Amino acid sequence: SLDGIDDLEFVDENYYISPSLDTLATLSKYEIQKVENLVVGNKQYGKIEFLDPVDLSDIPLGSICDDLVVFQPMSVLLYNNSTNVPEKGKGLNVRARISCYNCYPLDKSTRKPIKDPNHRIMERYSEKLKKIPHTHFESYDPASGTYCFTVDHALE
Repeated sequence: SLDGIDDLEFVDENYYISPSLDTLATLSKYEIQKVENLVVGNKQYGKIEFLDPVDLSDIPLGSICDDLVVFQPMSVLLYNNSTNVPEKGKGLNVRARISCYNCYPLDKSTRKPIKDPNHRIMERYSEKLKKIPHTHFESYDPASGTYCFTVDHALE
């Protein structure tokens, strides 16, 4: 896209959803209430993999990627533009595994990422990641910067 002024059409790069938006649009009211293995990701920054069935009824499908679910640098924002979220166990508010990419402690002077996987800061950063409220830490790889964890109810 945007190779030249002859074609100024642009679509989002980076976000993806599985099942596809086209598949999810075809589901009956019964099936859209129990979508399995829903995955919403951003190739550059992270993904969320819902581990229970999700009820997508009434949710405008085009709002899921990059509105309801947003991945930025070292940042997961869920329902950030929404005043309210559904009840625990309803809607997207169910069990999920979240992966965040290129998470590295930063040099406190330059705020550049410390990428040395053997730096003693690495273990301190994991230990602090384990403490994040409402998360269940699974793993952190100092070499890739991938941080993985689960949440019991994704929006709480």
